Amino acid sequence: ATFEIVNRCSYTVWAAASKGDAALDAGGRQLNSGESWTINVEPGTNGGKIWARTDCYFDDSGSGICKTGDCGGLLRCKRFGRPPTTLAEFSLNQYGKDYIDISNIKGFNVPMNFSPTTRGCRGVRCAADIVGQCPAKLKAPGGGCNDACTVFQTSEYCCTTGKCGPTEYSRFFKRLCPDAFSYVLDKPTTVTCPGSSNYRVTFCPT
Repeated sequence: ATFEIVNRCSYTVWAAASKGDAALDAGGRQLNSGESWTINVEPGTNGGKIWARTDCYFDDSGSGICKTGDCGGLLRCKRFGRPPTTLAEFSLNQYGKDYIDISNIKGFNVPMNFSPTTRGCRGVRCAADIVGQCPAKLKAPGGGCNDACTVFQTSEYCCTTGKCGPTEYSRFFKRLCPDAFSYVLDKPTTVTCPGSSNYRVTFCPT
């Protein structure tokens, strides 16, 4: 499957793509404002994610740091990124269908649209100004809007037991972005697409 990753933000981002235990394609790349990077993701990939990273520095060997979404200091991510990270999430070719969503469970850094480029389903978007409107207690001094699990490490925010409800913090993310997951047990906003669809992830779509 192809994923065209497009940076419509006015600032550079470093895109990242991983399934947690391995890179997808090269795993990451710099995207200046307006640049597009097309990756290939193996069919059957389960639990893949794409995200933006901001305010990064890398040496010539591809080692460094980002202020949001850093994946072990690598340009080419092999693992998931450090919150806050708006997440484009997907599982491909799962019994004949693909499944896509956007999640704010690991916080929010950059607005994104995640849409098919092929027929048969709709896209999802979280493009509101979550960082600007972020509750004081969730603001990440490094940049972005943290989720409450990250900040407070409770059973209720992290849904550790599997019994949790919505919270005043999850409801903030849900208000700003109804079509993204706001906590682990949120009413799903997953879209079913045809198996082997292709996609575009756009940072700062609006």
